[PDB]
Amino acid sequence: EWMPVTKLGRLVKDMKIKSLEEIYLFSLPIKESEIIDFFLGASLKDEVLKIMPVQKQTRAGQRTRFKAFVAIGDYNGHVGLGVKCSKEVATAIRGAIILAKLSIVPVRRGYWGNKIGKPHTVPCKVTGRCGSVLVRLIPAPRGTGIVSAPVPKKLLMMAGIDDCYTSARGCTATLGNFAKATFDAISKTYSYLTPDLWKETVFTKSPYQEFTDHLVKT
Amino acid sequence: LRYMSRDDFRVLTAVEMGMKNHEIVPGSLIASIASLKHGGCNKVLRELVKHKLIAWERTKTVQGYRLTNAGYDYLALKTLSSRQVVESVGNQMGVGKESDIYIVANEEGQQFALKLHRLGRHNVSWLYLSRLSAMKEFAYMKALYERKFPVPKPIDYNRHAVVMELINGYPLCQIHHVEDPASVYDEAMELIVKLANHGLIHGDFNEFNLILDESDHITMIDFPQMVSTSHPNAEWYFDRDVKCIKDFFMKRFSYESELFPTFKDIRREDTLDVESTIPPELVKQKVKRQLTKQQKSAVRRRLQKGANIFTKQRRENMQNIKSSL
RNA sequence: GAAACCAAAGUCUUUGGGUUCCGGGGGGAGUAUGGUUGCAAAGCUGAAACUUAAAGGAAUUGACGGAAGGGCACCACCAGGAGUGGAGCCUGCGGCUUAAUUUGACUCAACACGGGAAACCUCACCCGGCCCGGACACGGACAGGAUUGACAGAUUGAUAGCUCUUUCUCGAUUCCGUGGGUGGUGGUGCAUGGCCGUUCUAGUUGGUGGAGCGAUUUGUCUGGUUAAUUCCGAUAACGAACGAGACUCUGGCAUGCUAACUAGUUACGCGACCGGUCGGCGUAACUUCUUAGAGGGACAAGUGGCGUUCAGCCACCCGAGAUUGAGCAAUAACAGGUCUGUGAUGCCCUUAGAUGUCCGGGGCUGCACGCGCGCUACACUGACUGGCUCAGCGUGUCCUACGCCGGCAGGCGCGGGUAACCCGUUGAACCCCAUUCGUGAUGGGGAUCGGGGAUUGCAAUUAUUCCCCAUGAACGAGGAAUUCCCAGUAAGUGCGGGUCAUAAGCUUGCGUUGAUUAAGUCCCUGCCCUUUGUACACCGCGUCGCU
RNA sequence: UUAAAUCCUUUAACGAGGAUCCAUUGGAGGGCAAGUCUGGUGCCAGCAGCCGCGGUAAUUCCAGCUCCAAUAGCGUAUAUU
Repeated sequence: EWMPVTKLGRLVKDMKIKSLEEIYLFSLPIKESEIIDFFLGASLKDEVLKIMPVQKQTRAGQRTRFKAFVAIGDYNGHVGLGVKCSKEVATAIRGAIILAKLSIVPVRRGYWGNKIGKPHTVPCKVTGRCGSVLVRLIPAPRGTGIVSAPVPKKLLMMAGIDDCYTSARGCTATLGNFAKATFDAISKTYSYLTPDLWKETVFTKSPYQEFTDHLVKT
Repeated sequence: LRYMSRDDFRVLTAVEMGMKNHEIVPGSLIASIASLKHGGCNKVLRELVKHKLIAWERTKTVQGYRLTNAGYDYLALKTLSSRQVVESVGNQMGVGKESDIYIVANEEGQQFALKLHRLGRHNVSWLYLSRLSAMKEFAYMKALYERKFPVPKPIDYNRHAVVMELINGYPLCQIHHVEDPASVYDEAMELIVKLANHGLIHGDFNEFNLILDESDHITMIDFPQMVSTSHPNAEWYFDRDVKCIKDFFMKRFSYESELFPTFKDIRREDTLDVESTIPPELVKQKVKRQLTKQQKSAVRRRLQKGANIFTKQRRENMQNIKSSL
């Protein structure tokens, strides 16, 4: 059973917010895991990228705890990435998943050649810089597939990108930096301005400002 | 017993080199300072742990070996064997609290007495305090024998071992009767005046530190407690030792004293209280010393990678993580 | 930007303002060689062969400091007491013997631990002796009995129908040889199902938020305060869970209360004795004593001092108690695990029985010695002798009362108690009061021995234990070293439980007489915090000899 | 067919039941797909490009069994991209 805490959460619970896009439009923070699990639901699959065991330096000695890198992704839309460290491995995994659901971003999908059908590739060649790891995504023609290292291959697949030329620079061996770089690249797809979004942005009322009277009752 | 007589010398001495500077000595350091044989010293260490020669230590981060009580004892006997003093072992052993008495026999077959100091802070400090004890005891043993005193004859000292003349008898504490009590009493009273003449007070001159040889001759042992006559309470320690003997002969043998020696004579005797120009032969030796040091430094870094214990602990957890996933 | 940092080290995968020099894992090596400059010392230029998985840069926690501050502990010391260590004996561990002297642990957690006081059992150890030891397949015997059971007698260390005279019954409940793997009242190892112990005794650990690429950090802290991440309070933290704390019991206190025919008192009768003494006996007084319950009662309550004037700390009045002790409380680490749980579980073993059952006799005590816990002593503050008077914890269907016979252990007769009832007012010992001894190996001290007697028990010979005579040893307050000890405590002194047929110098409780010194410190011996620093560098093992 | 042949193609007959008309080479800790299986060995023999494995429970050696990759090919050394 879910009982929401945030104002956004309460709105979600009912039927006042229709899609996940209304949250992203106003760049509101998704603070509850259930909101994502409500809108996307069964569509979100997960891939555990890595389980690395680390020994924590304690005054009692050394105990083993596992760090889980999980990339959650609804295909043809949304990706997230989470990193959790815990005593048990299942715990670490679920924690990572929860954390990765809070981090779900939309990816803009573009066209390589002439814009026929559904979008398949990254809109323009974007980059993701994260601690000496430099990931570049490049628009690829339809049906090329993701030509990358295994990790950003996963991440791009779960983003719903069909095809993309990748190039990495720096210490790509450190997985955290690599995955985080690629996530950072993929987020940046919406942040990049094209001639497509030049029209003066007409302002809709914010979820708070629109359903203010319904939030009085709670 | 001692069967192995080659590599065991070099390995055990290498431990003693590290023992003087540090606590537990790692196996990485041992092979570098024992460069005569390389690689096969690790199986020698596994033969040393079979006996009470070395002890293993793997606490938390400190990995290596330390020398034991009995292991320190074997090293001295191995040195005394090369000096041709000890060959076979006699079995008459008086196990004490501060020292152990072992009968030793040479090449000739002549039986001598050996003292081994067993002081029992970490074991490293305990095996260093035994080193200073033997060197101090041998110093007094040489000083008294040269100056006419009835002491065991000093022969050789090695780390903690002291070889002395075999005077066989019984300690004064376990004596029922003496055939001539008066002559023995006057002999013992003379020896306190003798020491005071040389500027020495025994301090603990009791019936527990005197041995009779066939109820005729009084022998003195155990000398780490001796003090100078320059001490403010010089006459107090002098009179306490006199009264200890005065009462004992009256107690055990019922002999009352006619002579009462209380003379202060310092000092009529020796004060023992203190106790193109460079030739190619040289060029070769100097070049060799440089080339050995370059090789020894590289071997140290190769042995420092042995961590083997760190890799074993990390592998166990990884197998558990993959199986649970 | 790896980052510390940098308004340049920015305007770099959204990569091109001009332009010079220069680096390509670490070493070898900035070495050789050449050339050139240099009076020289040297400078500039400048390799390779070969060797090595690294050489390093930033940051981060703090295992260790031979760093510093605090704090604490008679498993530390100080001032002391009792000592042990010296003697005899007893016991434990080494060691030594022996057929065997069964045994893990070796500076706390090795050392009267296995409740282990071992004649038998216990017993695991030794010397002996009978007995039989699966299923399966093959080959033999049986109804012209396979085999079981069996009175008495003779056998060896034993009343061996598991041998012969007896063969008398019993009707398949089979047993006689050979083996080959597929042996199970098996052994151990792993997967998994439940449940323990070990170290300190004060912390341990999340969740969410924040900080960082990340390791990580913040929470978990300036300061005061506390045994303490305790508390006040400050605050990028806020909240938790777990344990300590809290909960419960217990003890101290009640001349208040509830009661007690298995508790006791008082008074009153009767009796005995010289107006009194009586654990002599008989019901009206109800709880003081005894018991066992409820309810109280202490909460830092009050006062004074100190304190950021708060958290708290110290002192003091009254009080039974101002700082009672235990359990709970149901932690952290364990790679110590524990147990008749399941896996057609993995292996190893099964006339090489994973200690085969029983029988008889031994051993565990053996003894030059070490290392140790104890008991008795070493006397005069005593020993002996007589008299006197007081417990508590507890136990008991062997604890025992009472009479008789016993010098003495003990017997014999008769009762009570399956227990606040009887042992049992538990009749204790020290101690006290008198008697004799008189500084000596003494009458102290009792070891060791010699004769008897009595129990216990199938059995006391290597003395079970107790009793009575006689002998009477070492020991004259114990060196170096070392243990326990702050008040009803140490020490003296007895008693009860515990294994138990008798067995107690052991362990564990209880009373009784009852102290000296201390109320301080970190000096030694350690332990615990806090603060701060941190991921074995260099300069001082060789000589000769033939192939 | 072809100079003549051979081969292929075309065709009579015979020619397939798993002990066959039987598929190999490497590997099975990580990189890197696939065993904490069983026996042997005991820092030995050996393996291992590198990291490392072996000093008595070896997931790494030699075997057995099982599995994986490539498949009539597959390893190894070297030059080079």
